[PDB]
Amino acid sequence: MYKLLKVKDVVRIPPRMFTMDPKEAAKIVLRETYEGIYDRDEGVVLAILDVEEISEGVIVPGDGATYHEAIFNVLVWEPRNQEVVEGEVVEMMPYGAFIRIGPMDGLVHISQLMDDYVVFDEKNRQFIGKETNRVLKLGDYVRARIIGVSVKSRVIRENKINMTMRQPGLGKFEWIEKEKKKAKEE
Amino acid sequence: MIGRKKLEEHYITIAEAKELLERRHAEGLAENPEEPMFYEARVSLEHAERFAKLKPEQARELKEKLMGLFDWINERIAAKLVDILPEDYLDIRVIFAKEEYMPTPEEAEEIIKVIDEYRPLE
Repeated sequence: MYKLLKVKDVVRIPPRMFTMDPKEAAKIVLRETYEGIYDRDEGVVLAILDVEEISEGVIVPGDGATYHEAIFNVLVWEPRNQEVVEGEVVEMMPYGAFIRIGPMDGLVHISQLMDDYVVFDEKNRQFIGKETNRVLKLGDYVRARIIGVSVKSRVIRENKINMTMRQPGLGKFEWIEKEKKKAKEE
Repeated sequence: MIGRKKLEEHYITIAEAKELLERRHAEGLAENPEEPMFYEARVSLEHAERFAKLKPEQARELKEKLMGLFDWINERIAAKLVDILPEDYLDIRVIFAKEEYMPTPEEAEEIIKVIDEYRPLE
């Protein structure tokens, strides 16, 4: 769920950057400020793309910085509830699988893999369904639906995404293709 | 909130985001601060490289066309439709299952046919 935001803000350009073109300078200050955070309303802040406009610089007594108002474009990404997503399995654990979807990972628990009885096979590091011999392993590609999101901190790592593949049209791509009109061979 | 006020927002495809992420990356080449992309942004870049199924320009065009096809296809749904590239009725079902309105078989085939162009061929 990528988004493009257009934002207006007030930037402080420090004295040490006075030889720099204002827009260039503002762009840097805005990157140091905003990139690398999870914004609770907007999501992962991936990039300050550019500065469209920058106002005339204002100077305040007691400070050699110049203050401007700027308008810029921001790339963000958000995990939305019930959103359909696609990704790669990047970690196997006994309780489930992390899927890259992809600036963050999404957890699919072992009970939310497939409409089957599923056990973890430690020897080969993979899930196998009892009746349907469907196998999920590291590096497999899937479609899933986000089922829960925990947005706590400004730090990405600490935020949590939970998903399912236990619905029609979800799962490993191989499963989905065999679910399809090979199961409408009517 | 980012900044003082949000003035405008758009839902964007993975393909469009791939282009922007590569731009950000190539800006570094930035010398004085270099300015590396933080870890998850680089991760996002990789994901987007793998999962952008269309070129940047055909993604946009398909997004616009899907939007002009029905009132119940807004910009978010069109961007999702482009990212996923649904092949049949089942794919359309899961995309719209949690949405406001559920496409009948026929309107589903209209979408699939529009998306049947643009499909990579390669």
